[PDB]
Amino acid sequence: KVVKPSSLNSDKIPYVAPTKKEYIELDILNKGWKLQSLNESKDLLRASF
Amino acid sequence: MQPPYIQERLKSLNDIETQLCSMLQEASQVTFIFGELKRGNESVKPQFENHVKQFYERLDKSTTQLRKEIQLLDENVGTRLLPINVNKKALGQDTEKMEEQLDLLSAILDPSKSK
Repeated sequence: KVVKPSSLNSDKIPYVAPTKKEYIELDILNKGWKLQSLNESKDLLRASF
Repeated sequence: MQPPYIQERLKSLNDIETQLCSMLQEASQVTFIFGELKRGNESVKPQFENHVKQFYERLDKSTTQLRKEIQLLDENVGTRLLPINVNKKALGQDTEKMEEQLDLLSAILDPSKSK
């Protein structure tokens, strides 16, 4: 009822030029999140056991 | 009481679930130790090999002995505990409840034993 649906149309945007700046920070931040998941994993397994 | 064979069969089964409980406990300690191993103190590193080896050897032989118990379920059909027919007790309830009654009469019959 809001609108006749033709809303989403294909479009093109280029990929941002890569550098050391964000991938190494992202992958070590993901290491950090997965070390937290390992911690929570060990804690939950200990409580369950 | 139950005949000999069933008693050691239940003892072996009880040993089986106690071994399973020990396996779960050792899983708990190995999960515990891996956490600080990931935290990066290397002092408890040697204990890790021992814990893993004992965990696996506890997991294996328990299942192995439970394999022997199921072979013994199949193999003991009509076997070791051989049949016996010396009056069958569902009938022979009439016979122990004959005997004891007369025993009571004896106690009634002799006044010197009623003390």
